[PDB]
Amino acid sequence: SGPVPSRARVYTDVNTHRPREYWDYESHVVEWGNQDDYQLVRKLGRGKYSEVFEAINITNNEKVVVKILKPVKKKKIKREIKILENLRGGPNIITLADIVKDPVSRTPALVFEYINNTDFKQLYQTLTDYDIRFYMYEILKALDYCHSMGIMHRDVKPHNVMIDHEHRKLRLIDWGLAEFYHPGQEYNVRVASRYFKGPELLVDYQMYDYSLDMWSLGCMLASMIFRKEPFFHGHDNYDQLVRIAKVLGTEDLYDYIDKYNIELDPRFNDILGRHSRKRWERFVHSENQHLVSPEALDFLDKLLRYDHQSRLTAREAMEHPYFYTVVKDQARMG
Ligand SMILES: O=C1C=C2C[C@]3(O)COc4c(ccc(O)c4O)C3=C2C=C1O
Repeated sequence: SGPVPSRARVYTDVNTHRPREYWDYESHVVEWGNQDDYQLVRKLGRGKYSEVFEAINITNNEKVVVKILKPVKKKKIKREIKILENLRGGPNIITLADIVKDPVSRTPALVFEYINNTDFKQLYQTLTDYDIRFYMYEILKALDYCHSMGIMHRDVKPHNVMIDHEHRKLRLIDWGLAEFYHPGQEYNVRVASRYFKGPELLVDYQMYDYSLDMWSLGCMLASMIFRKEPFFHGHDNYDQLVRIAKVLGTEDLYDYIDKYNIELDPRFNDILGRHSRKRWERFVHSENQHLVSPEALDFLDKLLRYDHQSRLTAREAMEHPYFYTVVKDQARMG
């Protein structure tokens, strides 16, 4: 008599009907390319799981980005490699070009296509209402594609979405947390960045699905249209859900815990307390006004739902009136 089980309401059995070895990444064997083809040019960022460089393929003077892994389980590395290969060539998915063994750390190093990114903390520089619809739609293209391939990204955030604004070119990146969906499976809830974790993770409900990425996406949407990143800013995981409740209200949240019989921490209820649902209008002011419309508001609201099963799918999201114009001028005769 623990929690109520859940299944994705779309793309449920996509993996069930793939041959093994589509999803059996443990089985996967890496074919290594040549390390000496690539020359590290400058460091871009350091993380706990990798170090990231801009590099040059000396064989053709093409720019690339190399992600050198820190020492890590074969399994976690094959998982990321398998997912990048399964998704390769999909819309707005970052293209893995090659896999080499770094000759200094003897660690696998992944080589991706190069994208001239503008950093998101500066991007909002003349970033209009239409830019947000367009890039949001581009992200949805990717999410629909990877979900339909039985894959959850589980780390959607501004930083994992690269944009070359000049060319209106976007890629979804960093698939090191991504996982294959199997109906009934109980996943690890230590995924995603704090600001973008869905209620299901915050309340330790492990049998989640693709739906998680849609919450993280609403978070991104909210921060962009309201000019406040991150939108939900808690000091820890507990407070994170307290931040969501203050906006979405505690009524809807306890309805969610009832429905799935989730059972909350002793006085998790303490810090949650009691909160009115807010009108999305209370986050509108004169410097975000122009990014905001009833369509943006309605769309947003159908993303940030406590109940994962009741959130829009990426496909459904694409069909929203918010994107009508974006769809119109992506219809090209060629
Ligand atoms: O496939 C990719 C591709 C990139 C390119 C790139 O976006 C460049 O710059 C980065 C970064 C990751 C962390 C970081 O701190 C940073 O600066 C990158 C990636 C991660 C991936 O999985």
